[PDB]
Amino acid sequence: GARASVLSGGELDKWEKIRLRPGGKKQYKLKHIVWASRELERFAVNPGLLETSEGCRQILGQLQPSLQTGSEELRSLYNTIAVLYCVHQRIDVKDTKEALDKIEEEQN
Amino acid sequence: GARASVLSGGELDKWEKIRLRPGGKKQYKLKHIVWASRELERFAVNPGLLETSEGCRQILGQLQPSLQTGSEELRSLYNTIAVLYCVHQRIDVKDTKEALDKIEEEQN
Amino acid sequence: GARASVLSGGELDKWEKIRLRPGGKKQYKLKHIVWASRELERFAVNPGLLETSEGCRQILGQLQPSLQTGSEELRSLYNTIAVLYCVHQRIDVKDTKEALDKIEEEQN
Ligand SMILES: *C(=O)CCCCCCCCCCCCC
Ligand SMILES: *C(=O)CCCCCCCCCCCCC
Ligand SMILES: *C(=O)CCCCCCCCCCCCC
Repeated sequence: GARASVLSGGELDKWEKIRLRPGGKKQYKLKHIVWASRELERFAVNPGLLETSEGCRQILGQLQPSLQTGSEELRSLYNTIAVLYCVHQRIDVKDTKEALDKIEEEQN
Repeated sequence: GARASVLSGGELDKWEKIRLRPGGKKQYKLKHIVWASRELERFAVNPGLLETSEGCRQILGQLQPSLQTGSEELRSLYNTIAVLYCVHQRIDVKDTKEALDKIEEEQN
Repeated sequence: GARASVLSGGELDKWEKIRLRPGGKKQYKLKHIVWASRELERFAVNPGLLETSEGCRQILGQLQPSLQTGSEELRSLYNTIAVLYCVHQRIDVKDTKEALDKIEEEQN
């Protein structure tokens, strides 16, 4: 029955097709979700917000003022959650860069 | 002479009568103060502010914007300091829930 | 060729003449820069901003709202970056206190 959570065309299937770099080989994996989860706890943010569009949207709001001075860890976290937001919104992005384009396009 | 800091009806005596849950058995102990202290240091906040009404009020102000997305650790910290604020204000709350009621009632 | 980075009258030479306390003996050393660097990473702030006037200015902006409730670690970090800002600006401060005077004087 496990196969119900890994349906073709579903969120996890989509996640694992998205490329890290706009013109790159490597793709998002389960370990990127696990890592994003740990990071939010270190930042005293509820990791359960990763599960929904609205939760990802609120996280991205919390993190946005910190982006400009933020370390690489912080920018990577923001980029990862932007991709998760697109997956939950069923927006068909091919890479991290398109996810960022969509998010800042939405904020307009 | 130690008994001067644990006077009947004093702050520590009151602290240790307050219940964690509105309808629960367990009560606040010294270890909850110790834990709140460690947490504020992790957040780069002066733990000495726990000693006064005004310091607890300023901490609660710093933490309030983080509550909505905050982890359980963060909410627990806020709840604990809300109870400490009530003790320092000599407001006779019976549990964490009444402390929260009083704090947000005061902010009106 | 290493001597090109430790020119007399240059930034590192100036740094290591500045006194920690307004009327004190001890002076800023390399370990204070190393420590400030680690601290910014713990705060998810890009340590590379320590390298420029503008980066130090942005860090000080990020940290300023946290100063009033901040722990000693936080105040020490702010004080150290204020001195670095003065060195990068070629402002000839003799101690931490003069650096703080200059920074808040500039913000007027
Ligand atoms: C419900 O749909 C049952 C179908 C059979 C599920 C098989 C999945 C087994 C996965 C093995 C563990 C993976 C270890 C890498
Ligand atoms: C001043 O008021 C002196 C009165 C005697 C103080 C007795 C307190 C002793 C506490 C023992 C340590 C507690 C260990 C759990
Ligand atoms: C370029 O200017 C070459 C001049 C010679 C450089 C000598 C510096 C050596 C430093 C020794 C390491 C310091 C260990 C405490």
